[PDB]
Amino acid sequence: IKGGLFADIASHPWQAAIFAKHGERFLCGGILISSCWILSAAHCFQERFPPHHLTVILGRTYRVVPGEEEQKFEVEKYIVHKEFDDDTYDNDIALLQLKSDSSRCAQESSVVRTVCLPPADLQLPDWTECELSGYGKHEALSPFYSERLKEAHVRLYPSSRCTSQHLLNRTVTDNMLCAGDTRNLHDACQGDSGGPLVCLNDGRMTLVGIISWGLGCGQKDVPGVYTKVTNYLDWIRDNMRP
Amino acid sequence: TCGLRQY
Repeated sequence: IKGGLFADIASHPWQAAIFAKHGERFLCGGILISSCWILSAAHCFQERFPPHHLTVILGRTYRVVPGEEEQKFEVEKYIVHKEFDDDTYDNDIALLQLKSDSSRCAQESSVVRTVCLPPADLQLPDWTECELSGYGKHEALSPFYSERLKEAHVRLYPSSRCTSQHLLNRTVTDNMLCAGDTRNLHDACQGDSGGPLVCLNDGRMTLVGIISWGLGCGQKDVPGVYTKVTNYLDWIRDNMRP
Repeated sequence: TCGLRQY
């Protein structure tokens, strides 16, 4: 997270940390949507690691220092969107299934809890303030991820300002949403991918976007791009299979 | 339930 503040996992209990066997390596963030399912970004799985190489940790404030109430899980399998475009990042969404001995995997605690999925017809006013989280880099030129979870607060940009012309001619589809700091500017950064962009909707933090991509981290007037989740509700459902 | 956090 570029800008922002250091946070406690209890303020974002749906944040998952995904590791890949190297010896472990921090891969991306994730979002707990159900007891055994977590959402993430399709671009995180380009290297095509077998499920048994992935570990999902829940309830951890520090990236590599074990929390007292954390829950580690093996990955049963994962589903990357069939139409994910490796060049434009369109359809950047994946589903990961947790391994367990029953139909229940993660258990609720003060440090582990699900975000609410958005209503299919969710529409927020321009500039709504939302927040995000992740263990990613603090700056684009940084060679290290964060030692501790961080949070940032951004505002949803108008669709009119979420275009190729605005993103230096980088391709922007209807499956994407822009959000940024309207003013150390806050922004997502490398390593935060797959994490959540959530907004308060009727007293509950609701998932609005999956941290996808951006140009650098925190450049004035250049918003971050996120996978537009409302467009994937039917896909989430059809794909949540045992 | 969902979306609740340590406030």
